[PDB]
Amino acid sequence: YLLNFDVEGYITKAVDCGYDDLAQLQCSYQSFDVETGVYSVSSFEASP
Amino acid sequence: LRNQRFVYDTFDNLVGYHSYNGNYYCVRPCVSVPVSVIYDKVSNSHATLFGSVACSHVTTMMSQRMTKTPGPLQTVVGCAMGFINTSMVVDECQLPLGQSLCAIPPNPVFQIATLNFTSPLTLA
Amino acid sequence: PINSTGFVVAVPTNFTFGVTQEYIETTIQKITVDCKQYVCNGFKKCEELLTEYGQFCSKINQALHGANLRQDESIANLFSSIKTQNTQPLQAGLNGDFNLTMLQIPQGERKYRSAIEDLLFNKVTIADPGYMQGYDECMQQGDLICAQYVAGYKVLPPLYDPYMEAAYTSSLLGSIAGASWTAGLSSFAAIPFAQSIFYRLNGVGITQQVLSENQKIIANKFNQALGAMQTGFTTTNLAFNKVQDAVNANAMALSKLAAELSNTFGAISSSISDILARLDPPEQEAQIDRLINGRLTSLNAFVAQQLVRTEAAARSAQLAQDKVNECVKSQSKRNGFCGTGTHIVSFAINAPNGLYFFHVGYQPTSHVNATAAYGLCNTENPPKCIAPIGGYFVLNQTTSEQQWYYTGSSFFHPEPITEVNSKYVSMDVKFENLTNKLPPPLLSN
Amino acid sequence: DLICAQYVAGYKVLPPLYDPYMEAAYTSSLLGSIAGASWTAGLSSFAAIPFAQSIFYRLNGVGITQQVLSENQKIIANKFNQALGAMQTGFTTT
Amino acid sequence: LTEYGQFCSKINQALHGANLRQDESIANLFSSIKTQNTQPLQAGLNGDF
Amino acid sequence: AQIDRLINGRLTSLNAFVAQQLVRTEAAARSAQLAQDKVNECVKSQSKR
Amino acid sequence: PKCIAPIGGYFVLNQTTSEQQWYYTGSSFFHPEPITEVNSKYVS
Ligand SMILES: *[C@@H]1O[C@H](CO)[C@@H](O[C@@H]2O[C@H](CO)[C@@H](O[C@@H]3O[C@H](CO[C@H]4O[C@H](CO)[C@@H](O)[C@H](O[C@H]5O[C@H](CO)[C@@H](O)[C@H](O)[C@@H]5O[C@H]5O[C@H](CO)[C@@H](O)[C@H](O)[C@@H]5O)[C@@H]4O)[C@@H](O)[C@H](O[C@H]4O[C@H](CO)[C@@H](O)[C@H](O)[C@@H]4O[C@@H]4O[C@H](CO)[C@@H](O)[C@H](O)[C@H]4NC(C)=O)[C@@H]3O)[C@H](O)[C@H]2NC(C)=O)[C@H](O)[C@H]1NC(C)=O
Ligand SMILES: *[C@@H]1O[C@H](CO)[C@@H](O[C@@H]2O[C@H](CO)[C@@H](O)[C@H](O)[C@H]2NC(C)=O)[C@H](O)[C@H]1NC(C)=O
Ligand SMILES: *[C@@H]1O[C@H](CO)[C@@H](O[C@@H]2O[C@H](CO)[C@@H](O)[C@H](O)[C@H]2NC(C)=O)[C@H](O)[C@H]1NC(C)=O
Ligand SMILES: *[C@@H]1O[C@H](CO)[C@@H](O[C@@H]2O[C@H](CO)[C@@H](O)[C@H](O)[C@H]2NC(C)=O)[C@H](O)[C@H]1NC(C)=O
Ligand SMILES: *[C@@H]1O[C@H](CO)[C@@H](O[C@@H]2O[C@H](CO)[C@@H](O)[C@H](O)[C@H]2NC(C)=O)[C@H](O)[C@H]1NC(C)=O
Ligand SMILES: *[C@@H]1O[C@H](CO)[C@@H](O[C@@H]2O[C@H](CO)[C@@H](O)[C@H](O)[C@H]2NC(C)=O)[C@H](O)[C@H]1NC(C)=O
Ligand SMILES: *[C@@H]1O[C@H](CO)[C@@H](O[C@@H]2O[C@H](CO)[C@@H](O)[C@H](O)[C@H]2NC(C)=O)[C@H](O)[C@H]1NC(C)=O
Ligand SMILES: *[C@@H]1O[C@H](CO)[C@@H](O)[C@H](O)[C@H]1NC(C)=O
Repeated sequence: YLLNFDVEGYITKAVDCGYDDLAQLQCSYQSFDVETGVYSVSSFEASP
Repeated sequence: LRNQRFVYDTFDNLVGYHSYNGNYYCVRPCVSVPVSVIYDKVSNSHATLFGSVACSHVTTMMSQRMTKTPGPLQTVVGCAMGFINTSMVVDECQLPLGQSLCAIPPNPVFQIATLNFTSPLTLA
Repeated sequence: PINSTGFVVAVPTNFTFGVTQEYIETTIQKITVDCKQYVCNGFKKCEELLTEYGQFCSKINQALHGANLRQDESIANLFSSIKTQNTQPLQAGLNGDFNLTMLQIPQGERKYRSAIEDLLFNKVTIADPGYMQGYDECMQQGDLICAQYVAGYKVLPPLYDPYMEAAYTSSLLGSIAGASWTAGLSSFAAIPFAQSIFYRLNGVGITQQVLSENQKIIANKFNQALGAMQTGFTTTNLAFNKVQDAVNANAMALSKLAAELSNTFGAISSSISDILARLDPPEQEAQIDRLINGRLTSLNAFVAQQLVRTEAAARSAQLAQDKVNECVKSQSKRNGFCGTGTHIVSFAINAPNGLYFFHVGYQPTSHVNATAAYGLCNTENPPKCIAPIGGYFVLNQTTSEQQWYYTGSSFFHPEPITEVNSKYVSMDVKFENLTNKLPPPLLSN
Repeated sequence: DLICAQYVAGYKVLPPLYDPYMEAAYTSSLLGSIAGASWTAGLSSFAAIPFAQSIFYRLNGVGITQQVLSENQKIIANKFNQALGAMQTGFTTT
Repeated sequence: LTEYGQFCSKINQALHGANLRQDESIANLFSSIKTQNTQPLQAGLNGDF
Repeated sequence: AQIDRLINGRLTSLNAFVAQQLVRTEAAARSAQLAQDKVNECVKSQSKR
Repeated sequence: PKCIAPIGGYFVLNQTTSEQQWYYTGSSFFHPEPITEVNSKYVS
């Protein structure tokens, strides 16, 4: 999960990293605010 | 050689196998498809491009969380999701996709357009 | 030098057109790496250990993304002049007596390469990256290109497709012909190619009479020089060697990336599946940690190398822009910058990873030793003195009162001295003092 | 030390492509290409104008008129010789 | 070391390529000797220079 | 195991040396081009720049 | 024959579209002016 803490220490919002591709981009940058662009993200998982 | 049963490459990785059913199988390590994300901050929307993948394989692999309204679209750089083909034409853009393609964000689905530059003055 | 008055000068009596070839790189191949797939090859146990190194993989990915972004900006800057360059349409084949067929796109789907570009690309072995559907093609198993999907790196397509590159090189071919005598850069004259060439020749010292007498000969020599570029791409030539070197640097980067996955780094194996099969905790995790640390250090080295190469390519692209502006879109007066000999005209074509130039130069083949004068004066009470304009005052010999003539500095052809080819100057003791056979500018009557 | 360490550590310094006599040939080629004409357009002809005359043509082209040059020949040569002679003593830390 | 055989060869080949490229670059610089017209100078004084 | 430590360390160090030499060689080739330009502009002619 | 060529400009007709009245203009801004020895030179 990506967690945002306020000044008092509470968790105010979060991102589930494995929900979709945008959530993965946000978790990679450790940020809720990403710049406009074209990014490469984690490939589709291949398991036996 | 079939009687040696295993075929290897120069790094001593297995690349082939002779089965007792009589067939020969090429062997490859498990592969993963590339994924790219097109994001527009102003509208807070996104789309995806599977580079080098035909739309059929990605259609199947999804059945194997959200990725798994327009259908997938084939471009010269791979299969695109969340995009409408626009016969549109531009001379500048923010989100290039390679091979003279770029993505037009929605003014608050994405549009695919081409890049074409024109000479200012032609004099015979 | 001669001990007498005046000086000796070697002036050409015959000439050929020489071609100097030069290759200038403008890009490298763009690579992105999925750090987690490269390091852990899709094994859950390795990935659990890697989470304690989570910051470093993201930094690797972001560095590569920045470098590719900077190259895209640099290549966009080079191509942007298409939108601001006035052009004049050429004729198919012969322009006057000049044959430009090899440099033009032949006139189903339209072609995007000239004949000479086709000949150059056919002599270079380049692997197909498969931008459209290469994943399925590699699925049809039967190397470095197919290793993308195993090792976890991806070759990204370039910003512009080949039809845009053909548009650029056609914009260059349409900006050659034009005026020569004008100061600024604001006007655009639609002077045909042959007339432009003859203006360029007149400006390097070949007089109008010589040009009118040798029109067809000059065109034939030019056509002969153009026709021989076809058969030149070989091991001997430095520019073609540079083309192959650029291709090889691109291939070597990928091969070194893939080979590092076979390094054991002192573990019992380079394969995680073998390590999981043969050992148990806690010895198992120490062995995997060796591979994790080794592969991360190796990726750091790869990223540093790619940054360096990208910066160098951007500098080289700036040099290519300078060469286009100085040698292709105008005639150069700089010694040695636009080929060898006296520069006449240059053409630019596409090549793998950059631009390929043909610099056409005026090259003398035989000379005559001519006897020359620094200047000429009469013997009036206040003397009147003249000096040549763009040429020499010479005697009409190929070996007292003497009959002085004028010649252009690039081809020996004595002509009468007139106010067209001479100017008035201050007196100098080196000048010849003339009593008889004064040229008209020196006549007191 | 670093030279003799080649054979211990297992690296080798390779000789350069050309010997010093070829380098001297190059720098003598440069010294023989200075003198020449100034008023001509192209690059196809070669005039055998002595060095001193070439220098005086170069001075006239940057705005020193012929009368001044004729009145100051020896002074100009002496100033030039003084400037050349001081390169000898300059190689230093500064 | 034989289990690291590929890496030593790559090191040697990289160095060989770099030295080859420098040899080509230095040859290109010196080549103008063959195309440069020259005039002989005088020993010592040329005029008063 | 002790010898393997030396093997791995020395191979990584040689990789670094090779990268540095590549960089220096490329820079020297660029500098040689600049020298050729200076010869052509300042030695073989008079400069107006 | 005696022949002339422009200096830093063009010999043009005074139109924005036999015996013709030729003028001179500077190459960076269209403004026809009379042809004189200030803006022309003798050539072969
Ligand atoms: C505004 O800008 C846009 C963007 O620039 C312009 O749109 C482009 O317009 C061109 C011209 O119409 C389009 O070109 C066609 O594209 C077809 C599809 O190509 C894809 O699929 C191919 C497989 O089906 C695939 O091979 C191809 O990729 C290869 O080639 C491209 C370059 O074309 C490379 O970049 C790729 O890397 C890749 O290269 C590898 O393969 C090459 C071929 O072997 C090698 O040379 C290379 O080294 C690599 O190994 C791509 O993914 C394509 O089928 C069309 O091909 C025909 O035309 C070309 C050019 O003349 C010929 O070379 C071909 O042989 C083929 O010829 C004949 O075509 C006619 C008509 O189709 C057909 O009847 C006949 O049977 C064919 N016969 C023969 C002899 O083969 C062609 O390349 C391009 O796709 C558009 N791009 C878009 C839409 O994004 C737009 O026009 C501009 N608008 C204006 C007004 O100017
Ligand atoms: C967008 O749509 C146009 C049609 O409106 C597609 O263009 C056609 O593509 C085929 C296959 O290459 C050609 O045979 C036709 O001649 C094209 N028509 C026109 C009008 O150009 C175009 O390829 C689409 N772009 C995509 C799918 O990205
Ligand atoms: C300029 O050089 C060319 C090439 O050497 C000369 O052309 C040749 O002249 C001889 C006769 O002297 C013919 O037999 C050849 O067939 C010519 N070769 C061609 C035309 O390619 C040409 O005569 C020279 N011009 C001079 C000396 O004024
Ligand atoms: C201009 O030069 C080109 C070659 O550079 C000539 O074209 C070739 O002509 C031969 C003989 O007809 C053909 O076999 C080749 O296939 C042609 N090559 C092409 C078309 O690329 C062309 O004929 C010359 N033009 C003239 C009028 O001299
Ligand atoms: C310069 O000298 C040459 C001879 O060295 C003259 O050439 C001859 O001119 C006559 C008259 O036109 C011709 O009939 C001859 O055939 C020419 N001979 C050659 C070898 O070309 C030339 O006319 C002289 N130029 C002058 C006086 O301006
Ligand atoms: C042309 O004639 C003038 C004299 O009218 C010569 O001038 C003399 O040149 C010598 C050097 O050669 C000087 O020492 C004298 O002072 C000069 N006299 C004057 C009055 O200036 C000149 O040298 C002659 N040029 C030649 C023969 O090339
Ligand atoms: C060139 O032609 C223009 C017309 O196209 C002339 O302009 C006119 O000149 C007269 C006399 O000065 C003015 O009264 C008009 O107002 C001008 N018209 C315009 C539209 O400016 C111009 O004088 C001509 N130049 C010449 C003959 O040198
Ligand atoms: C000049 O001629 C070109 C065609 O060569 C035409 O496109 C352009 O509109 C013309 N300009 C004017 C001012 O009429």
